[PDB]
Amino acid sequence: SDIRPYDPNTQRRVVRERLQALEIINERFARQFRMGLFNLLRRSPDITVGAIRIQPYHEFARNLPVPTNLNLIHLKPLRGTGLVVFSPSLVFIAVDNLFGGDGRFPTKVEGREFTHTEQRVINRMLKLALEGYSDAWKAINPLEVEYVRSEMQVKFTNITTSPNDIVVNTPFHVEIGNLTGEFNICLPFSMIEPLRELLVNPPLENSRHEDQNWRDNLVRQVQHSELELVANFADIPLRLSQILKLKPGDVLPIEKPDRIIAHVDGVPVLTSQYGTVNGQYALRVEHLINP
Amino acid sequence: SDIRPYDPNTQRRVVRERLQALEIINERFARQFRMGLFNLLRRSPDITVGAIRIQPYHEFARNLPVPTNLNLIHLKPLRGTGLVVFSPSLVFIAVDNLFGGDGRFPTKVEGREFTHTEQRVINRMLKLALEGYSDAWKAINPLEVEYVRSEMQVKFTNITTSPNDIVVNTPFHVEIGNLTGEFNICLPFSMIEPLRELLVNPPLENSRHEDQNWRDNLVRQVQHSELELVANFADIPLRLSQILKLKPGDVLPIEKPDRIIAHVDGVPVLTSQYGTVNGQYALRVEHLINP
Amino acid sequence: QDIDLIMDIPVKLTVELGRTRMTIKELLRLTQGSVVALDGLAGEPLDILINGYLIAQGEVVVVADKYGVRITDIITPSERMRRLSR
Amino acid sequence: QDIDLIMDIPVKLTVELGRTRMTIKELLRLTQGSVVALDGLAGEPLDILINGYLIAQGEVVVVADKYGVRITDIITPSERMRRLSR
Amino acid sequence: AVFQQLGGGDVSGAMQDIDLIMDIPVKLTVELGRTRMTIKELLRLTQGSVVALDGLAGEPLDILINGYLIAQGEVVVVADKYGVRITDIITPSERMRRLS
Amino acid sequence: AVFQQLGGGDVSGAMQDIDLIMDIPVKLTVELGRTRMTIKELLRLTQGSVVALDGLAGEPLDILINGYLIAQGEVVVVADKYGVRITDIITPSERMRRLS
Amino acid sequence: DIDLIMDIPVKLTVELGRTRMTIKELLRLTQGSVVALDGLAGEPLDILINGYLIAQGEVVVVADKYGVRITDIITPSERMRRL
Amino acid sequence: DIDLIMDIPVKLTVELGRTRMTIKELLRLTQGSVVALDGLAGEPLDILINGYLIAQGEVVVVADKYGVRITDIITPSERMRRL
Repeated sequence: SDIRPYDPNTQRRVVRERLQALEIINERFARQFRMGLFNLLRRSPDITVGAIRIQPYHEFARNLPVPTNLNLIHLKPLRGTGLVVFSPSLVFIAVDNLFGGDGRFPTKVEGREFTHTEQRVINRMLKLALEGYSDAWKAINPLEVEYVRSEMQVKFTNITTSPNDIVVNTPFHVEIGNLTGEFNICLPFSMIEPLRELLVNPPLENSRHEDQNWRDNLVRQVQHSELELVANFADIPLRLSQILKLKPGDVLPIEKPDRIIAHVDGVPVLTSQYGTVNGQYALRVEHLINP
Repeated sequence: SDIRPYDPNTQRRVVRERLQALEIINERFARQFRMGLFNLLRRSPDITVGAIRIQPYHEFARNLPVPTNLNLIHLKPLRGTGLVVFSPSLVFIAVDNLFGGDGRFPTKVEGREFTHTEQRVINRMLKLALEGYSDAWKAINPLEVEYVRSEMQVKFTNITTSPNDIVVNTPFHVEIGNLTGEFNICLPFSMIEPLRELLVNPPLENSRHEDQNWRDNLVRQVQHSELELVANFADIPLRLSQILKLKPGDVLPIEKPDRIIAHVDGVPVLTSQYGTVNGQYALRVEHLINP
Repeated sequence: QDIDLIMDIPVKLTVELGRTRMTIKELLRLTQGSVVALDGLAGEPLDILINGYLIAQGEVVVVADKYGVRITDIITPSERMRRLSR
Repeated sequence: QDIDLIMDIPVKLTVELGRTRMTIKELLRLTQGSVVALDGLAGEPLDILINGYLIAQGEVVVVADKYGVRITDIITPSERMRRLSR
Repeated sequence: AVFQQLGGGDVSGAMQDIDLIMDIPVKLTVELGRTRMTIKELLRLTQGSVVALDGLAGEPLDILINGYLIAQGEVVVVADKYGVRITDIITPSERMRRLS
Repeated sequence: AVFQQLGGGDVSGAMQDIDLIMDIPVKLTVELGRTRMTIKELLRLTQGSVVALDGLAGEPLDILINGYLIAQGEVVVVADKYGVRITDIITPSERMRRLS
Repeated sequence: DIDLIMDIPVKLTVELGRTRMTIKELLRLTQGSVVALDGLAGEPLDILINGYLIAQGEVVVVADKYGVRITDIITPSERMRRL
Repeated sequence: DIDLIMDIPVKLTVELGRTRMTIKELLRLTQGSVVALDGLAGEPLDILINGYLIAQGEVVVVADKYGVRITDIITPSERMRRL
C-alpha cells in the first residue's frame, strides 16, 4: 500500500493529451514563418518544430533565459493571453543580418537588454510571425491575433492565475547558415480548453456544411432516446435516531409543496404542480428549467 | 478449434471486390494522361496501369515516400475527398524536361521539398491529370473534379476518419526515355460505396434510356409479389417467472392501443386503427410510414 | 443446468390482430381511411408470441375501463408441429 | 463497532410522486400547462428514500390544515431484492 | 364488444411511390429447375436416386422474390460462393408461357 | 382527497431547444456484439465456454445512449484504457435493418 | 412446464464499454472523436440477456467472428454494487 | 433493526480550512487572491457526515487520490468548545 503525506505545491496534476490539430498548425505556421523570414532577412532559414510540451507555467518560466523578449498576444475570441518568446539568439541573428552582417562572428549574449532599434526589429519580425500563426489557425478555426505588449523579464507577464497552471509550449528552432536560435509559442490551457475536441482529433477533409449536417443528424438521432424522470413531492430532514425507531403507522410532518421538482439522475428539469389524472399521479408542467 | 485473444487495431477487416468499371476507367484516364503529357513535355511517355489495391489507409500512407506532392481533390457530387499522389521522381522528370534537360543525368531525390516554380509545374500537370480523369469518368458517371489543396507531408491530408478505413489505390507507372516515375490515385471507399453496383459489373453497351426502361419494367414486375403483413395489437413486458406460472385463465393487463403498427418481417409499414368488418379483424389505415 | 440463473430474465410478449398476405400493388395504393381485413374471424383467440416464437393464445377482455388478455390455453409442441405443417 | 458514534448523524428523506420514462422528444415539446402522468396508480403508497436508497413506503395524509407521510411498512431486503429483480 | 366495427373504408386507391415501402426485407430465391411429376414416381424415390428436371442444362435460372417470378439470371461462382447474375426481367408473354 | 385532480392539460407541443435539457447525465454504452440464441444452448453454457457473436470481427461497434442506438464507432486503445472512436451516426434505413 | 421455457429464443448481448456523459459532452463529440471508457482493458465484459446482466466474461475472437468466454456468473450479491 | 441502518449510504466530507469574513472582504477577493485560513498547518482536518462533525484527522494522499487518516473521534465534550 503506497501512502505518503500530502505536500502542497507539488507537481501532482498530470494531464497528457496528444494534440494532432496543433501538431499540424505548428508545421503550417513554421512554413509561413520561414518564407516570411526569407522575405525579410534575404537569407534561407530552416525551422524545425519541436515536440509540444504540456507543462506547468513555472517550468516554462524557469526554462526561459534572462533577459528574453516576451510578446503578450490576444487570440480573440478565445479568452486569455498567449505568449510568443523570441530568444536573445534569434533577435541577435536577425539584427546582425539586417545591419550589414554575414554572421561571421559568433553570437555573444551576456544579459544585454534590448534597445529601441532592437525592439522595432523584433516588432517587424513578430508581425510576420503573428500573420503566419493567424493564417495557420485560419484553416481549422479562424482567429485574429493581436500584439498587445512586449516585455523583457519573466515576472511582468503572469498570463496564468497561478504558477501551477498548465500551459502548452511549442519550441521551434530556426537555423540561418551556421547560426542557430529558438523561439517558443506558449498558450495557457484555459484558451485551448473550449477547443479541446477540435485540437485532439486529427483534422479530416470535410466542410463546415458537412460538419453542421453531422451534428444535426446526430441531434435528431439523440431525440429518440428514452429518459428516466423522477418527481420529488417532499424532502423532510430526520436524524438517524428517528429512522431506527421509525416503524409503520408513524406520521412525519411535511410542508406545502407549491411546486414539484422533476429531475433526471439528479439534474432538475421541470417544476410542475402535482395532480391526479386517469387514476395516475400527474404533473401539470409549469416551467422548464432553462440555465 | 481456432480461438485467439481479441487484439484491437489489427487488420482484420478484409473486403476484396473486383472493380471492372474502375479497371477500364484507369486505362481510359491513362490514355488521356499520356497524350496530355505528350502535349506538355513534348516527349513520348508510356503509362502502365498497375493493379488496383484495396487497402487500409495507413498502409497507403506508410508505403508513400517523404516528401511527396499530395493533391486533395473533390469528386462532386460524391461526398468525400480523393487524393492524387505525384512521386518526387515524376515531378523531377517533368521539371527537368521543361527546363532544358534531356534527362541525361540521373534523377536525385534526397528529401528536397518543392519550390513555388515546382508547385506551379505540378499544378499544370495536375490540370491535365484531372481533365483526363473527369473525361474517363464521364463515360460511366459524369463527375466534376476540383483541385482544392496541395500538400507535401502525409499527416496534413487525413481524408479518412480513421487510419484503419479502407481506400482504393491505383498506381500508374510513367516512363519517359530511360527515366521512370510513378503516381497514384487514391479514393476513400466512402465515395465509391454509393456507386458499388455500378463499379462492380463490367460496363455494357447500352443507353441511359435502356437502363431506366430496365428498372422500370423490373419495378413493375416486383409489384406482383405477395407480402406477409403482421399487425401488433399490444406488447406487454413480463418476467420469465410469470411465463412459467402463466397458465390458462389468467388476465394480463394491457394499455390502450391508440394506433396499431403493421410490419412486414419486422419493418413497420402501417399504423392503422383496429376494427371488425365482415366478421374479420380489420384495420382502418391511418398513415403509411414514410422515411 | 442452473435454474435460478435465468429465473428472473425478462421477456417481451406480443399479441397479433391477425395474419394477412397482400402484394406490393395494394400496399402502395392504400390511402388514409382504407380498410384491410386479416385471416382471423372476429372472435378467435389471438396468438401470443415471444421473440417471434408462439407461446400462448388469448383474447382481449373489458372488465371496467381497463384492458387485458385472457389466455385460453398453452400450446404443446404437438400443436406447434401442426401449426407449421398447416 | 461503535453505536453512539453515528447515533446522531442526520439523514435527508425524500418522497416521490412516481416513476416515468419519457424520451427527449416529448420533454422538449412540453409546454406550460401540459400534463404528464407517472407509473403509479393514484392511491399506492409512495416510496421514501435516503441518499437514493429505498428506506420506507408511505402516503400523504390530511389531518387538519397540515400534511405528513403515513408510513405503511419497512422493506426487508428480500422485498428490496425483488424490487431490483422486477 | 371491445372492438369497434369498421366499415365503408374504401375511400380510393392510388400508388404513392416505391420508397414508402423500401427498407422492407424481401425473400429472394433462385430456382434450379422444375419438373411435373406425379406421386407414382414420388414414393419410388430412394436415397441416391436422380430426378431429371424439365429445364435444359445451362439455361438461365429463375429468380423469385417472395415466391413471385421477376427475372431470369445466370449462375456464376465467385470466391467459392454461389451467385446468380441477373440477365433480364421476364415479360408477361413468357410469364404465361411458364403458366401453361 | 388531498391531491387535486388535473386534466385537460394538452395545451400544445413544440420543441423548444436542446440546451434547456443540456446538463442532464446520459448513460453511454458501447456494445461489442449481438447474437440471437435460445435457452437451449443457454443452460448448456459453463465456465470457460465461448459464445460466438453475430457481429463479424473488426466491424464497427454500436454506441447507445440510455439503450438507444445513435452511432457506430470503432474501438481503439489509448494509454491502456479502452476507447471508442465515433465514425458515423446511423441512418433510419440501417436502424430498421438492425430491427429485422 | 420446464419444457415450455427450455426452448424459447432470447436476445443476448455483450457490452464492451460504459461511460456517463452530459449533453455538452455528447454534442461536442464530432466525426473521429475518441470517447474514453470507464472500463479498464482486460476487465470482464458485462453479458446481458434482454438488457439484464447475468454474467461477466472476457473478449475473444474465434474463426474471425466476435465472441466472449463466460468467466463467471454474477450472484445477486454484486447487483447491489452494480448501483 | 440495526440491519436496516447498517447498509444505508451517507455522504462524507473532510474540510481543510475555516475562516470568518465580511462581504467587503469577500467582494475584495479577485482572481488569484490568496485567502488565509484560521487553521494552522498540520492540525487535524474536521471530518463531517452530512455536515455533522464526528471526527478529526490528518491529510494524507494514497495512490494519487486525496485521503485522510482518522486520528480520533471527537466526544461531545469538545462540541461545546466547537462553538
